[PDB]
Amino acid sequence: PGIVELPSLEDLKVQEVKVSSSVLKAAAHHYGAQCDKPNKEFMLCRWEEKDPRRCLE
Amino acid sequence: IARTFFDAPEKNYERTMAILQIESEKAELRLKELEVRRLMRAKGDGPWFQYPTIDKALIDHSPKATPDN
Repeated sequence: PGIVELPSLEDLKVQEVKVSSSVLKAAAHHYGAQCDKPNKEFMLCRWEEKDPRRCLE
Repeated sequence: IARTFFDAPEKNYERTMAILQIESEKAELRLKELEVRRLMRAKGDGPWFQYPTIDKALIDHSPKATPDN
C-alpha cells in the first residue's frame, strides 16, 4: 500500500518544559486559567483532525 | 342424447383453449421465477437472499477520551 508521511526531525524540535510532575501539579489551576486559549485550540485541533502530524504547529 | 346429456363441441373447444392459456401462463411464470431466484442468489442485489448485516445505528459518534479513534 501507501508510504507513511512522517515529519522530519527539525519539525519536532522545540524548547521543552523541563519540570517534574509535582511542579506542574502545584501550578495546574493557574496554568489552566491563564493559558486556556492555546490549550483549547490545540485540543480542538487534535480532536477534529484525528492526526498528530496535522497539529504539530 | 346430444340435447340432454352431452356438451357441445364448441363449448369443449373454447374451454380447452381457456385451460391451455391458463396453464401456459403458469408455466412461463414458473420458469421466470426460477430464473429470477437464480439471478438473485448469484448477485444479491434484489429483495431476496438479503442476509442480515450489522445495523449502523449502534455506533457512538460522541467524542471519546482519546482523540485518535
